[PDB]
This record gives sequence, C-alpha cells and structure tokens, in this order.
Amino acid sequence: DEQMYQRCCNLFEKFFPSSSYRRPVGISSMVEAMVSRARIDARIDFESGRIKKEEFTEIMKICSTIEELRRQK
Amino acid sequence: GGSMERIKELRNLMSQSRTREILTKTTVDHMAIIKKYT
Repeated sequence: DEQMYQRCCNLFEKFFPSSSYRRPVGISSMVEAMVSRARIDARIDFESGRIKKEEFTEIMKICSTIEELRRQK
Repeated sequence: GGSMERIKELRNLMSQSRTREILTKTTVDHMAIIKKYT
C-alpha cells in the first residue's frame, strides 16, 4: 500500500502512544498535533530532569522550524 | 533519547515533499480511516 503513510503513522505513535488515551485532537493535522505534544512534553520533561537544557532548547528550536515548514505547506 | 529521536524524525519527514504533504494535510481523525485501508 504505502510505507510512506506507514512511516508517518509510526512516527505519530511516538507522540501519542498505544498507552492510548492521552488523545490528540481529531481535527488537527498530524504535524500540528505532534508539535503541540512535543512542546508540552519537553517543558514537563525539562522541569522533571529527564532532559537537559541543551536537549530542551534543541527540541523547541526544531519545533519552531517544523512550524515554519507547516505554514508554507 | 526518545524526545530527540522523535523530533529529529519529524523534522526529517518535513524535509521531503511527499511526507511533508501527508503530515500537513492529513487530520488526526482521518488516520484510523487511511490506516484501515493500508
């Protein structure tokens, strides 16, 4: 069928696990859901000590880049 | 770690037109739908 759609779906599950019910918003695009989740998790995880300041900054910067690439298709 | 892996992968998928299209255009709701017939 398509492994490209499978690649996207597989990635989505890394932001919204089969530990299923902390659900994304159904009407959001896949990338918008994932970026929103990435940001919420990075702040909580940085607060909790699970990621370091360098990891937090790089995650937030990548999200803003991704958000730039959404707004232009 | 995982937070880095997954954001880097998303960034990489947004760097190629076909995957960028899938990810920007497809709603979360439609995912089970497309997935059912994949």
